[PDB]
Amino acid sequence: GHMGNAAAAKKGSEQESVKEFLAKAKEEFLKKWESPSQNTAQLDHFDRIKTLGRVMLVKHKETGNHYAMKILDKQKVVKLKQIEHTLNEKRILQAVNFPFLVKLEFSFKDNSNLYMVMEYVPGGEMFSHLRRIGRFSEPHARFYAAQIVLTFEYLHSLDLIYRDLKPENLLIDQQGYIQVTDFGFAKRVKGRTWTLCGTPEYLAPEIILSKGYNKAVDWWALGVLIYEMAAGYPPFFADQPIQIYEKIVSGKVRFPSHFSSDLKDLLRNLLQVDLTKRFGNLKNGVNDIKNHKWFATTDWIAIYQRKVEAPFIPKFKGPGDTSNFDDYEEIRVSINEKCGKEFTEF
Amino acid sequence: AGRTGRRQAIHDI
Ligand SMILES: Cc1cncc2cccc(S(=O)(=O)N3CCCNCC3)c12
Repeated sequence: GHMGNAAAAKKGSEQESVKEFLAKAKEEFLKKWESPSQNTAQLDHFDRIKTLGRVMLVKHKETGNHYAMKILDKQKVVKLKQIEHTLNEKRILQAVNFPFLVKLEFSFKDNSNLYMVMEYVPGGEMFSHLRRIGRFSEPHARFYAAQIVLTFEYLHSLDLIYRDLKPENLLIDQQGYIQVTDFGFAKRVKGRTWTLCGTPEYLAPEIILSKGYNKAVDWWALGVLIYEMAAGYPPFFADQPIQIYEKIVSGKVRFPSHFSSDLKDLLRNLLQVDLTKRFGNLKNGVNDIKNHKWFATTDWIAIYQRKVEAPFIPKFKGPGDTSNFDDYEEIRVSINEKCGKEFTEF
Repeated sequence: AGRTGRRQAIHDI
């Protein structure tokens, strides 16, 4: 076969250890899912330094630690029918734990807004670095993709679907590793779900086609991400969403001539319209991806342990540094509490 | 030709 005795035994044992890890991580997740944190800080505990994305860089007054404070206007969430999605986001973020998932440190609320205070990730969005450099070499792209594969293996084992993978939602930390942000569309889903949501270029065909869909939409989105990282542009590329959607459902994808055959084979199996053939949706699960030739040089444990040398370390001048984010142009807490009943659980 | 800037999510269609 493809592997000899030593390699097949090591791989089988490694895969069993993954199962063991994931069973323990689910037990830990469920305890927090069932008893969520709430009201663990107040606005007066921080200084507002600068707007970073609203998301504000803030400084905790007692510790001097810097954080990214996401501010949600309760009234705008209701008008947008994102109430359940916003409740999903905070409940999920406070329950998960993984080295490539942004860490929610505090959350709280007041008359007008919801606040989520997360660890500050100073390296900026992958998006910026990718557009600046053009494209990532395949080893560079693979380093990031491996982190997403492990993160999705973790999330999906908890029955969580992420639903908004893209370079805009991936931050680079001080060691050059990825931090997944933006859990606004993440949902706990035992089997299928039906909401039409996500970002056009990254939507799986079954979403566009208004089907009940499952966690395999995330594996399709991984295909889009790897393609975009390695090409510099995504595989289904057009000025208007309707044109993007037509390309996605066609079952056709074209590749740059510099893509390796290994990469093209992986991407054809991720960007597979037929769900009975899509990697990540088959009997062998995530192992079809982790055991693919394009990942043959990936030491999955070493990636998880953050012991692999990153391809790129972002410039970092000091603890408050915002140089890897953009510039943006006050906080208005009202005297009357708004949409109190809709956000009781937050 | 296609979108080169940051891309917004959609809540419906
Ligand atoms: C600045 C920031 C830096 N450290 C941690 C953050 C946590 C969450 C969000 C941001 S963000 O870049 O504004 N962002 C908003 C939505 C756009 N997608 C990326 C996430 C952080």
